[PDB]
Amino acid sequence: SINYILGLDIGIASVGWAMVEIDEEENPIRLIDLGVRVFERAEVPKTGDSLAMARRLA
RNA sequence: UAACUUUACGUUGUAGCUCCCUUUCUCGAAAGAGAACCGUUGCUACAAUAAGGCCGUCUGAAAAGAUGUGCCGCAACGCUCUGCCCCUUAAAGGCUUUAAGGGGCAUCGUUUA
Repeated sequence: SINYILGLDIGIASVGWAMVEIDEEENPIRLIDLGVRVFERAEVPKTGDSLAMARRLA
């Protein structure tokens, strides 16, 4: 029900998101909601092996 | 990057031989020689190699036998199914239940046999 642009910042272990409500003419007027979502990055951390590798070996 | 077929080790447990050696026997004026339990060095063999769970075929009413280039098990992603949790709404007795609907996660699904 709100006219807003969603900005995403993506990295190997993080996604930051922001919502900015914009004008009728597409100009930003209000900062609505922002958050950060962090996860574990999809590799064996020290060596860069794949997470699946240990399972395939076994 | 996801997917293979095998080899060869290593680890542990058990068997034979073996290197040491702690105590306890027996001998012997010492030194030791042989022994018993255990420890454990080395060589060889077998079993297991995630912890756990299954199938196919043949003879049998079945029990079970026989049998095999037998199968899965540490991941990723997803919500079709199933489970837990969260929410919205409707109905009936802020409490409880039900239904529908929408999600998160998985002990659920797919890759996958």
